[PDB]
Amino acid sequence: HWGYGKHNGPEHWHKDFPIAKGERQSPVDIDTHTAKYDPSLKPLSVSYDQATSLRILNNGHAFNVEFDDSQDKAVLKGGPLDGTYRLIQFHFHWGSLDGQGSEHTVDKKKYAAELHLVHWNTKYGDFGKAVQQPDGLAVLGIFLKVGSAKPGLQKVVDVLDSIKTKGKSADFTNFDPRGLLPESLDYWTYPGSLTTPPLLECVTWIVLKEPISVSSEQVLKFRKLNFNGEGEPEELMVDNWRPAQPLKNRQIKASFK
Ligand SMILES: CC(C)(C)OC(=O)NCCCCOc1ccc(S(N)(=O)=O)cc1
Ligand SMILES: [Zn+2]
Repeated sequence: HWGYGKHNGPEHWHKDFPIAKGERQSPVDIDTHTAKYDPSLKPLSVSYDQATSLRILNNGHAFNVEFDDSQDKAVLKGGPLDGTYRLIQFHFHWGSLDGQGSEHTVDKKKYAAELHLVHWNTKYGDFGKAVQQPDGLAVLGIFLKVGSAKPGLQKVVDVLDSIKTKGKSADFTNFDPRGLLPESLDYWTYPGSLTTPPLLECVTWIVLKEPISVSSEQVLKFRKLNFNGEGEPEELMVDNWRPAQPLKNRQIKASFK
């Protein structure tokens, strides 16, 4: 099955998921000089004060922190979005080295990791329905660079030892995702896709301009996770990112001058 290795990685995904060569695939390179300021954009509304985290899971491709999305508890609105998008999970992509790891790039620069907060459009009832719609998801993307530690990330880092291998999960309640946000909500936005199979073209991407900084110790603990299940040969979970895809007939819009 699909992965990030030499024999099942991004270059192979099109064989099972032909949409991999589609017209609105993600991630992309964000060329800052060609992104256009769009005064018609509204401010982002991030309302996470009643977020209810449930669990953290190693799914063999990344680790997901899952939320109760059966009510409007943590929602994204405004910006390019019409309607209300509910937070369902967040996860990261990261590298084996500090100079790679992000999926989006900025003027071809790669960051050490990238955070994806995944939301679905409540007009579609559930996540499974939403991924089948062109405007079904909104993913908030946040770059990570290595520098000072991110205090709000440490509770995630501390539990990773309990979910080392594929299939392992742990209780993870009362986590506040607001502690993962940068100061500024300035963003770029464009229409795209899931960056993993099934690569569905259902995502409005909102990528924040300002990265958060994490410590080398924090990202080193990401790199100790395993792709494999317990009792299988150990393969470190690193470089779980898809490279930039052709922009084709798309324009990136910026919320800022
Ligand atoms: C039957 C099946 C599984 C083919 O249909 C599904 O319902 N697809 C479910 C979608 C699961 C993928 O979840 C994500 C993958 C990647 C991202 S990312 N890296 O773009 O933010 C988000 C969700
Ligand atoms: Zn992702």
